[PDB]
Amino acid sequence: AVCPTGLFSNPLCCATNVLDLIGVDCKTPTIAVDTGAIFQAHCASKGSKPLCCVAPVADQALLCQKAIGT
Ligand SMILES: [Mn+2]
Repeated sequence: AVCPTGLFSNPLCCATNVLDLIGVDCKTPTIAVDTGAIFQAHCASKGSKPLCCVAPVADQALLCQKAIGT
């Protein structure tokens, strides 16, 4: 379990999670991301939070939800 299906379907590594609703400074993973633990570790290696966002590309600010169990 990486991201849910539907709206919040794209794993990104974002510098900040604002309001539990917005990812700021969002990077694409540079690896395939197979599990929650890999997602978490990969984003932490980039100083970032694993968020599940509405689009799959790098961006300034996106609507996102935290990855599960974070
Ligand atoms: Mn920025």
